[PDB]
Amino acid sequence: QTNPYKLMDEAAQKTFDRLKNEQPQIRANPDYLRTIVDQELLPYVQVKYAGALVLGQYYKSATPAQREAYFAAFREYLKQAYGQALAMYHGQTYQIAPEQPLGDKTIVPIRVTIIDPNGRPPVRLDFQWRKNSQTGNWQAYDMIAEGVSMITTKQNEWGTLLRTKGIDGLTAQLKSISQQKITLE
Amino acid sequence: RTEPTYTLYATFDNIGGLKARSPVSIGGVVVGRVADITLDPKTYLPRVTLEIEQRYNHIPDTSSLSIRTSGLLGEQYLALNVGFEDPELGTAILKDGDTIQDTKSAMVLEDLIGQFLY
Amino acid sequence: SIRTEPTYTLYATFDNIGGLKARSPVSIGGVVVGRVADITLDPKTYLPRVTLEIEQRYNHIPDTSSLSIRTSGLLGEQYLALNVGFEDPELGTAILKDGDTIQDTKSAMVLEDLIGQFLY
Amino acid sequence: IRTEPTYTLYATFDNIGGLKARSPVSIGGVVVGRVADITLDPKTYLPRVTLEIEQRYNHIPDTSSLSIRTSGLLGEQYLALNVGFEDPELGTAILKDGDTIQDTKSAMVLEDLIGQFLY
Amino acid sequence: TEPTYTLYATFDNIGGLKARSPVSIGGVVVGRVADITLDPKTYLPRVTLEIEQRYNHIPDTSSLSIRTSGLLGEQYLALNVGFEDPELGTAILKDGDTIQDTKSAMVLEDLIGQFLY
Amino acid sequence: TEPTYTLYATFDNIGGLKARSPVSIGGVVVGRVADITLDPKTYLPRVTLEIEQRYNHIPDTSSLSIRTSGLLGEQYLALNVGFEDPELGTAILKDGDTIQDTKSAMVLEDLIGQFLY
Amino acid sequence: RTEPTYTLYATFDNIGGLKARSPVSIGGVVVGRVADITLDPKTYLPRVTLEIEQRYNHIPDTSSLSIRTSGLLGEQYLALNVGFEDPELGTAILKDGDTIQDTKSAMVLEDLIGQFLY
Repeated sequence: QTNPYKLMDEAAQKTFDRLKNEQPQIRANPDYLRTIVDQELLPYVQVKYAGALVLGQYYKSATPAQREAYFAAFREYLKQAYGQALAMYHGQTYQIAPEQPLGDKTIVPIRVTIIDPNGRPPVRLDFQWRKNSQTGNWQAYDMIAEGVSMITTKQNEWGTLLRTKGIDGLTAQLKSISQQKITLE
Repeated sequence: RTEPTYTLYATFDNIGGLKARSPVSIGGVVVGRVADITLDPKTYLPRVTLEIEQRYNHIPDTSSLSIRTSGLLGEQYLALNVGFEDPELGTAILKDGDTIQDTKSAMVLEDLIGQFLY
Repeated sequence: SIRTEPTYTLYATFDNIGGLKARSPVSIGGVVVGRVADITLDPKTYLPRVTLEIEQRYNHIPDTSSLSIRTSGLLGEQYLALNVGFEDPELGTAILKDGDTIQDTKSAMVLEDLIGQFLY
Repeated sequence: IRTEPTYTLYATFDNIGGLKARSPVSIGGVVVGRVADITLDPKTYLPRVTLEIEQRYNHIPDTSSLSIRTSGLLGEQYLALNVGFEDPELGTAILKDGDTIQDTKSAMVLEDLIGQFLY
Repeated sequence: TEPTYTLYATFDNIGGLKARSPVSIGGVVVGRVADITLDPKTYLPRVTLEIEQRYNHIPDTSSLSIRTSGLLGEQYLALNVGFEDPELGTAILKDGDTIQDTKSAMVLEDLIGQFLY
Repeated sequence: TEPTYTLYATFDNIGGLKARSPVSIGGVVVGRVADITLDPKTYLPRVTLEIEQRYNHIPDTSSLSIRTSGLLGEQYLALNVGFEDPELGTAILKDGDTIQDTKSAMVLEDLIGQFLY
Repeated sequence: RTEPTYTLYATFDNIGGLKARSPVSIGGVVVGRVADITLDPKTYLPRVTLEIEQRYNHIPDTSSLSIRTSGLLGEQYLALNVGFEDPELGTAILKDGDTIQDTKSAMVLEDLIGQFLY
C-alpha cells in the first residue's frame, strides 16, 4: 500500500473526526490542540529529512553530541506552531484532486482545497510526498501556502546566527518560544 | 570567453514572463544563462534547458530552484539554493545530462490582492 | 504570414472586455500559441463577442476548459489565458474542432468599484 | 468622412473632473461615438454636456445610467454608458432626437478620500 | 481679451503654486492667476488674480482651496460657491475686493508621521 | 547682484542635498546653497547658507528642516519662523552666525522597521 | 586621483542588485569607490574588496556596514556607520589588509510578503 491518495483521504477523515468531538473544552483549555496534533498527523510526517535542510552545509561539521539535541527540540518547536494554527473550524470542505496513473518520478506534488460559504474565496495548499528507496510507505515533508513555501523563508532568515554563533545558538533559542494561545477567537 | 559548458534540464507549469536568454544567479552573482524553452506534446508542461560554466561544479542534488522578480519594475530571473551532502540519504553530485528534481511555481499578482483585503 | 501555419477558429462571448484590442496574444502556461482576430457586438442584446484562431498542431483539448483575460506586470498589455480541464474517458467528453464555442468564461478587473466598496 | 449621420443628446452633472472634449464613449469596452460640447449654465453654475451617437444602434430604453471613470490606472478619462432592461407597459420611452437622461453619477477626486477616511 | 477685473487673497502655505495656472469652478476654467508675493510686516503670502466679467453673482460667503489634479499631475485652486439666503446682506462682489476665509495646502511627511503613533 | 550674506548651521544626516538648492520660506525662494562639508574630527556635516538683505530682522529663535517635493520630486531646505519676544527673545541674526535647533532627514528602512517588526 | 587609497575586504550573504563602481557614503557624503566582487570555491559566499581615501584615517575597530536603497526608485550604495570609541580600553585604528566583521544584508520584494502573516 503506497498510494498517497488513500492515505490523505483517511487522514482528513480521522482528523476532522477527532476534531468534531470537542467545542467548548478546547477554547476552555488550549492544551488539547497540542495533544491531538500528536495523536495523529505526526505518524505521516518525517522529521529527519525536514530538519536536515534548515542546517545547510554546516551539517558536515555537526558533532554527534549536538545533532540529537537539535533533532529533539525541533519537534517540540513544531508542535506549537500547528497548535496555534488551528483556530477556525467553520465546517469547510476538502475536495481532493482526482486520481492519476503511475508517477513518472520519485517526487510528486499533490493538491487539495477548502471551501466554506461563510468566508472569503477559497485557497489551494499543495503538498509534497517523497518516494523514498525501501521505506515502503511514504511521508510528507513540506507545505506550500500559495506561491509561498515554509522551508524557504526560514532557510535564510535564521542566517547570521549560523555564521557568528553556531548550532549552539539555534539550540535553546529554538525551544524558547513558551506555551501560549490567542485571546482573539 | 571560456566555454566548457554543461547542460541541464528542468520542468515547470507556469513561468510568468521569463523570455529567452535571461541570466541565472546564485547568492546574487551571475553563473550562466538559460538556453532553450519549449512545450511538451504529451501533457502540456513547459520545459527549460539551461547551461553552466565549468569553474563551479560541485553542487549536491538536494538543491532548489525558484523564480523571482528584480526591483519593482524589472525582469524576472532564476534563483538557486544549495543543500547538503550525506551518505545513503542523498549523494550523487550532478553529472552532465541530468535533470534538477525540485521546482517551485511562479508568483502571480492580482490573485492575492483579490484574496486578502476582501 | 508566418510561413504556412494552418489554423482553425473558435468563438466566445463575454461581459466586459476591458481594454483588449486586435491582434493580441493567446498563451498557455506563459507560452504563446495563436492570436485574436475579430471582436464585435450583438444588435439584439448588446453583449460583446470575440472570434479567435488557433494553430493546428495542438489537436487535443477537453470540452471542459476555462478562459480568462488578465494583465501582465503592473501596467502593460492585457492578454487572454486558457486553462485545460480534466477529461473523464468513461463518461461523455469531446474535443474541439473547427467552428465550436467554449462553455464558461470569466469577467475582467476594474478600479473604482473595489476601492469604493472597501476602505470608503 | 468620419462617419454617417448621427443624432444628439444632452445631460447635466455636478463636477466633471478633468474631462476634455474629443473623448470617447463606449459600452462594454467598445466605442460608439464621440463627445461634442461641454458648457456651463449662467443661472445656477451647473455644468452640462452634449454628445452624439451614430445612426446604427437605434433601440435604447429611457431607464439607463451614465458615469465617469479613469482610463487604465494613469491615463485619460472616458464617459461610460450603462443600459437598463427592457420592460413594456412600464418603461417605454425610446431615446428619440434631443432628450435628457434622468439619473446620473458624479466624478471622483484624489485628496478628498484621504480626508474622508483612513486619516 | 475680455474686460477683466482683479481680486486679492491671502494664504499660509502656497504649496508650489506657479504663476499662470488656471482657476476653475465645478471643473470648468474661468479666470487666470496674476501673481504672488510676500508681506514685509507679517511674512505671509498674498496672491493677486483676475476674472472674466460676464459671471457676476458670486456673493461673499465662498471658499478657495488648493488641490492637485490626476495622481501626480499638476495642481490648481478650486473656488466654492456658498448657499445664499435672504435677510442677511448678500454683498455682491465688485472690483478690488478680498475674500475672507479659506484653507491651506497639504504636506506629505505629516500624514505618514500621524499614521504611525 | 544679490547683496546677500552668510549663515551657518549643523546637521547629522542630509539625505541627498546637492548644492544649488532653494532656501524657500512658505513656498517662496529667497536664497540658495553654496557649500557643504565635513569637519575633520567628529565627522558631522555642515552647510553654508546665503540669503538676501531685504528680509532681515529675524528673531534668534526659529527652526530649520529638510523636506521633499511632491511624491518623486527633489529636496528643498525649508525654514520655519520662530517667534519674537521682549527681553528673553531679543536680537537678530547678524552676518555670519549659527542656527540652534535642527531636524534630521527621513530614510525608508526606518519606516518599514517601525512597521512589521 | 593620484592620491593613494588603501583597501579593505568584507563578506556578505545576499547582496542583491549591487553593481561595480558604486559610491561609499558616510553621513551623506561620498568618500570611496568599490573595486571587486566575487565568490569563494570552498563555501560559496559573496566577497567584496573596496578602496578608501587616505585623508580620513582615524576609525575605531568597532563599526557598522550595511546596504540600502536610494531615494525611492534609485540604485544601491553601501553605507558605513562609525561605532563607539572607548578610551582606556583597546580599540586602535583600521590599517591596511584588514576586514570589517558584523554586517547586515539586502531585502528583496518576496520575503516581505512572505513574513506578512506567514
